[PDB]
Amino acid sequence: SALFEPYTLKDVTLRNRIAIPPMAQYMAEDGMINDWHHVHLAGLARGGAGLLVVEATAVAPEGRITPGCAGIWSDAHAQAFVPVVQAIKAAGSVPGIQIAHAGRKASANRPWEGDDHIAADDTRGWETIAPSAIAFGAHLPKVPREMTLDDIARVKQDFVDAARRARDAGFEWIELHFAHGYLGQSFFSEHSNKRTDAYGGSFDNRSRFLLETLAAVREVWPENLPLTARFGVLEYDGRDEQTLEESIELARRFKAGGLDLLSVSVGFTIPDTNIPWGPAFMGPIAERVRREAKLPVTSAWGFGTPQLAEAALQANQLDLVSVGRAHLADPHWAYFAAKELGVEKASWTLPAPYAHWLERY
Amino acid sequence: SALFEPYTLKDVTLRNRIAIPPMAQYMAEDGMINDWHHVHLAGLARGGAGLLVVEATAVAPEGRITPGCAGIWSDAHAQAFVPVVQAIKAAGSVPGIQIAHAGRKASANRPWEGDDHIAADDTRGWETIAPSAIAFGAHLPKVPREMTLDDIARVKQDFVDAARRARDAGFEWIELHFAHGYLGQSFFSEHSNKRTDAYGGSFDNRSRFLLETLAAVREVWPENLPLTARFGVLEYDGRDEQTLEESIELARRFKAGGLDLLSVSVGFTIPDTNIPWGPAFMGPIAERVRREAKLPVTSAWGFGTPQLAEAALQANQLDLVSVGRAHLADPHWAYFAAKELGVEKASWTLPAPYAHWLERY
Ligand SMILES: Cc1cc2nc3c(=O)[nH]c(=O)nc-3n(C[C@H](O)[C@H](O)[C@H](O)COP(=O)(O)O)c2cc1C
Ligand SMILES: Cc1cc2nc3c(=O)[nH]c(=O)nc-3n(C[C@H](O)[C@H](O)[C@H](O)COP(=O)(O)O)c2cc1C
Repeated sequence: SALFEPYTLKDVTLRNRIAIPPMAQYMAEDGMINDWHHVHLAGLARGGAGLLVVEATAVAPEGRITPGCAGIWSDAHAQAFVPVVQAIKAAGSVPGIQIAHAGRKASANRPWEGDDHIAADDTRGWETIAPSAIAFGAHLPKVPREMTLDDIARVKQDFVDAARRARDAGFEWIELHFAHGYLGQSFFSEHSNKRTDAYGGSFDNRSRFLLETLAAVREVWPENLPLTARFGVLEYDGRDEQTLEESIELARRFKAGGLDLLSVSVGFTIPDTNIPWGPAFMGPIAERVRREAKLPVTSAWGFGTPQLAEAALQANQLDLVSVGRAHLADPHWAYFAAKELGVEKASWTLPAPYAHWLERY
Repeated sequence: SALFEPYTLKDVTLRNRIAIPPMAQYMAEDGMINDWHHVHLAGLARGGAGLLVVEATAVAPEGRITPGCAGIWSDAHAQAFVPVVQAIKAAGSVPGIQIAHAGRKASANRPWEGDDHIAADDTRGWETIAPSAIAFGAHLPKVPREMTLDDIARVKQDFVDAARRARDAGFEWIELHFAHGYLGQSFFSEHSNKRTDAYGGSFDNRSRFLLETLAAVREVWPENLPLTARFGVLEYDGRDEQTLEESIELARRFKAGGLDLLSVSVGFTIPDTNIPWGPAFMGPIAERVRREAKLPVTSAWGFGTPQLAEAALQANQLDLVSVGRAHLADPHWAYFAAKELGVEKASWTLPAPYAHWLERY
């Protein structure tokens, strides 16, 4: 099976091609993770996936999506990850982390607590920042504050400090969250970036925040550990061919700037779009980015059907398959997939205290 | 669904009828549990089962099955359970523990490390104790030492101390391990108990260790928390009708002595038997014990098919359904079962950070 072949990137080897993508848990307090995250993550690592990417972790308090988001904006925040990292490694999975800044989509309620911007008089909320003072709209109506150049410098440095902290906590894989309409994606998109300084207008200017952040992170992140990003390459907004072309060009610049793999997603920059949801619908777009930028990729959405994950790898649409919700349903999805795809000794996808009893079960 | 109806016993209410039976992990060191157990147990509790019974936990070092068995023979051993108990409760499951003494089956290798008695010159091994100096045979050839009356007094007191420790660690449910050919089962069975003192010969004498242990435990275990035992009620050794009759009589004495529920099993006292394995094969025998002793019961073996669990409850064969290996395969089995049985809002069997995303998934 292609799904169960190892993958090496820089000095890191994944035992198979199953990646658990970042999935926000909304269970942290003042950015500090706790035993929710410890058990959730260690349990996933034991399920067999080759790579486990920790949820969007804010580089600064105002860059959380919600009051429940994880943060890494102080050394004490970083040190809370150390035991979790150590547990993921003990289980044989590679520990990764997505570092993030939610931009105009920040200061929102948890998804099961309204999913909308927090009310102005709610003591939990805060002012959001973005390239331009333009609201997302719909359930996220707050107009963000337009960033100053000093704000841009500060947020870049927050990404650097977050990457340095992630390194020192023992993570072996980092992902810059430049997707899903958050700060980085919103600098790239003409929908959200109306700046007239060096950080908006042209393709080079809209790319600038993302490229400078990548380069600044690269100074502290070890050259021998994968340096990755997640990026929305189209919006399904009626501008797809033009947007894809620019996004692929940026992917080429990321590669030239030391990016090892791109997690290919949709932008979600604005609400007025028509996304053609379906199982593995991202496969063809990820394949095009992979081919045209000559860069390894992962993608997600509906790969919890093991045969679809297998087909995507065999077609060279993807290098890793990211499987999200199926891992919430069943932390041991990798074992399920191994059985489905007829892997020999499938139960030994799991550790011995499980595997021994499930042999031919 | 019957499977998803709550159950109250003494002051404890289980949110559904799914019990996770004790399942040895073989991951402790000198009896001390560690982050293996913490994550394993907290993850199971979050999967939705109403009751989670911690694995066979030795009341004394020589009562471990193997060098990897959990123990509770000192206060430091007990205190290692406190954070795990607290995590199980946080997840809404009832924390239970099975306290145990492996008797003649002690001093064995882990199941994936030979599964047999440890060699005489292996520094990990130890002398086993039992009612009589008679080996199990087959892969457990060691002849145990015949217990003195002082040994019997000491082991009873070890059970008392273990129950007191379990209480003080915050467990809400206790199970005495009188099944599976370990010490208690071996006092009851004429195959293994050839004593000619007050602890062997007659039905009353063979029952005596089990009844005295129960009564001594009852002095320290709170009257408002379920007091349970696991007991093998037949052997499939060609003596089933006679053995069942005696076992049911002992179950009546257990009930009279304050036992709240009996986990009904097979004896496994000797190797030369013919067990008719099949899905839910224990259902009819558990039903007979339930009816003839007028005592609530659980049983196990093949109830990971949700419809079978449901049918057993609806037929009043069982009060709780114990589901073991299916929970090793999938810690979230309860969610799978809820979907299968058509429970409304099945995903909310899980906590919010999972349930929200799996609604209609
Ligand atoms: C609970 C949940 C939280 C998510 N949080 C993040 C996140 O922190 N960062 C991110 O880039 N994507 C996030 N996503 C998107 C997932 O990484 C993934 O792309 C998506 O769930 C599609 O894959 P699936 O169909 O396998 O679930 C989240 C998705 C879910 C279900
Ligand atoms: C990994 C494993 C360890 C077990 N350890 C114990 C134990 O500690 N105590 C006990 O009484 N039974 C033990 N058992 C038996 C289980 O509690 C249960 O009765 C059996 O697995 C049948 O249920 P199932 O078909 O749902 O797995 C163990 C079973 C397994 C698979």
